[PDB]
Amino acid sequence: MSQRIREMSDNDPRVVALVIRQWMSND
Amino acid sequence: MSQRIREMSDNDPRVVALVIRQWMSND
Amino acid sequence: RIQPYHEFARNLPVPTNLNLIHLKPLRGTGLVVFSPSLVFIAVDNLFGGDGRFPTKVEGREFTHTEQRVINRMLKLALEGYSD
Amino acid sequence: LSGTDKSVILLMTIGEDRAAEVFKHLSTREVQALSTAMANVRQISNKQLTDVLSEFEQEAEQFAALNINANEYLRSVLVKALDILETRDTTSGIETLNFMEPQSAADLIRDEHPQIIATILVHLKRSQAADILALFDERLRHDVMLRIATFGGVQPAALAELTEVLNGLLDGQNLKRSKMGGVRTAAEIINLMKTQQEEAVITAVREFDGELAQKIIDEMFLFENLVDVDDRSIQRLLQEVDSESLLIALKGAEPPLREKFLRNMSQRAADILRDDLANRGPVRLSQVENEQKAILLIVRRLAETGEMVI
Amino acid sequence: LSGTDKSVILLMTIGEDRAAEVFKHLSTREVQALSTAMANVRQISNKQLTDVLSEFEQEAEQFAALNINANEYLRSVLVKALDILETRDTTSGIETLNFMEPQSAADLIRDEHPQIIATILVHLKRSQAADILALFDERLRHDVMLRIATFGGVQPAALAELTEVLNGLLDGQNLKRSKMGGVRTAAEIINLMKTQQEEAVITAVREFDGELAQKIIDEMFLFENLVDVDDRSIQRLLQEVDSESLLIALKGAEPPLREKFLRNMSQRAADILRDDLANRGPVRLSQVENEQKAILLIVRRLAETGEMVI
Amino acid sequence: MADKELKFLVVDKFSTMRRIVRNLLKELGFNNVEEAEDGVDALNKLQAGGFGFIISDWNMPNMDGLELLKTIRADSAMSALPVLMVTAEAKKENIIAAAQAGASGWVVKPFTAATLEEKLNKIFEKLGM
Repeated sequence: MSQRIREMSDNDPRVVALVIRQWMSND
Repeated sequence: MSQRIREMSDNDPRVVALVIRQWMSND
Repeated sequence: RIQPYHEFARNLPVPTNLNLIHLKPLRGTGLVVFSPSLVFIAVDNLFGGDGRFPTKVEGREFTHTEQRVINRMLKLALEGYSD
Repeated sequence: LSGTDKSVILLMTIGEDRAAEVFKHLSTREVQALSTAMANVRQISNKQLTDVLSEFEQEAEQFAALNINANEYLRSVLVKALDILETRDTTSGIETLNFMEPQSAADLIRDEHPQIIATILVHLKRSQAADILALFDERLRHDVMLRIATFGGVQPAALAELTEVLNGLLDGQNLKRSKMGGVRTAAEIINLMKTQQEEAVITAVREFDGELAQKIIDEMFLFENLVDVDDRSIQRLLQEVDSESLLIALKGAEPPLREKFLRNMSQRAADILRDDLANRGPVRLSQVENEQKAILLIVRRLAETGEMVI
Repeated sequence: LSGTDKSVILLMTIGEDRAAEVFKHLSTREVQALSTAMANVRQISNKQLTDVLSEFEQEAEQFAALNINANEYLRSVLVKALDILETRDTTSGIETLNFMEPQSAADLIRDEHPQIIATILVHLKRSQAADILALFDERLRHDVMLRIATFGGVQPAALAELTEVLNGLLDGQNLKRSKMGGVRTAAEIINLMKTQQEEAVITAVREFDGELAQKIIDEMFLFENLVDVDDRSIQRLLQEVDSESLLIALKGAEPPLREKFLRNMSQRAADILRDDLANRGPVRLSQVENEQKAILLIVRRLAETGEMVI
Repeated sequence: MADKELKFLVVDKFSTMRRIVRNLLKELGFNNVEEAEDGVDALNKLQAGGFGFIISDWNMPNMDGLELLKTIRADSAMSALPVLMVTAEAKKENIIAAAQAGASGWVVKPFTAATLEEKLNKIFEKLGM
């Protein structure tokens, strides 16, 4: 569990939502 | 994201409007 | 026309859209009766119906979309009556 | 791991506040799907964490983040200077009214006003609307066709209201998500019974309703129908069926089906099978039924993979 | 990426205040189009940002910025020293009344006063006005022609009012943007049905209105009309159709259509196809219909690309 | 006066319409009312017997009103049973066909309770009830 967890926690929620949407679309 | 974003933000809105109009005309 | 309630009920075509309304502050419940023909005409006009093919009443219950159309018509009628 | 699973792991590993903030930028369907998937999570391993985090980073760099909220930004720009998601939802509902089975949609819109039916079908794909109209009765179908031929356009408000009503009906159906209760489910149940009770149930259903029993019969594969299957599929089937199992199963098979199997085998193997059938003694009916059940299971497995056509 | 997409990305990446300021220098149509395009934006990648920014810089250097607002500058100069966008809008409306279908414009102006119709057509292109007049009835068309022959000019105020009314009507039509509800849409729907329901619907429509059914028939490609297609298009079609698919499809085709296909093939291939047709056994009608549907899809694809004329 | 214990068979593809007809008959003094969803069920219940009047819709699944009326008239035990026809469209050809088939009456949707009562009274007077 490196600093990547903390870096990802600081990302914009819209970016996370778009990543989730793309992942669900690829299913 | 270099200084080009800040430089473009300082351009005249009329210039941006003309660029947009030309881009839409080229479509 | 003024007549007893049973005579009014006896002359109402069935099935029909009956709406209960209240006229505040007067005490009682009012009725707004929408004939199926008017409802079908409104549905036709709202959804692009040419009007060349009238819809014959089969005696079925109004659908949810038809219910919403009746809703809108009743809201307009109540606003006009109140005004 | 599916994209839904990766998204669920990401939401679980970013904290409750961050996950709640992300949900505010997701549609109702996506939020419901993620909540359902988050419900069944029991453990997330080291790989399921590290690979998901790395893929999230690579995806965030894939579209390079950005994309400020379109609705709020557009509203602010329009207000300062001077459809949208509603249009997108109407388009999605148009898509939703095309991926469904024609029978389901036809039954959904059978009782609607003919003008409403015509209006819905205008916005649908040609093939889907064609299939839906094929299932209507003559009078209603032709009335809908005539109304389509004279379709004059619908105001956006009425179309939006119809779309909202259809979305509510679809939400109710999805909440129900009706488990298969048609003749197919009974046929699957009936196919797994013993021959005695299977035939008794079929006969009794025919006594109650011959049409219902025929529909169940048409939806069941009770063996002895492999004669109607193409030669190529039978040849493919023989490659997965043991010789002894086929020999036992074909002992109780009708001569037409037996010749159908023999014609799809090599001549030497066909002669060997004929000699074994002629020489082998009587076989208990239960064993033959079990072998036929195994062959039917193999047929179903091949059909699910597309290698066999039933 | 289209120019609209690049403009949308640019507006999204300059801030809400700057985008609002830019909208103040854009026409209503451009603002509406950008707002509609901004509505459907879901993500902007690194390339979609960097390339757009570089292209914007190169475009700003292309016309070297400048071009102070013409209207305000001209008004200030005229006021200090002592048409315009209205004339430009009238010219655009003149252009807008020429890119439309002749039938749509004719129906739009059919109920107008004959002098109004003549006045509109004077400012239109010769071909567009010729096509519009061809769709009017004899009396009205000739009255409009006579009024054109004696056209004495219109005051700018009346022309501006007529242009504004026409612009309002066009705005209403574009807000409607009537989805295709004519015989073409039904024909597309009917072509994708099974032969049973397709023929039943066609017959029923003819029972209701023979003219309507004929119009739908004329707008549908239900196979068996490839005999009326030119030889070159058929030869082009044969290069994209599988030999087995053509063989199965031509099994249920009429002898005229079969000879039409054979005449467009090489003599050796024609003989091979004839031998296969004579030797191959009966084919289920559903398979032949599916092959004909595939051939019709290929025909449609070729026609959309301009390689085939229907 | 007509017998208030007369058994009525209401046949219609819509349950709401059947309930409305049953309530109208109850308001008229007839309480023995049974409902049928289509022509097949109507014929099956008629084979049980005991019915004295039939109210049937024209367009019904798996059997229309005209075929049901023809089957009823073809049966000797039920050839004299009165049948009331209720329809949504009063086409002249359909009315003539029903009259040739032996229809006792005709009602057009939508209708009022007064019209139904008048039709029932006329049918009863014609049959001497």
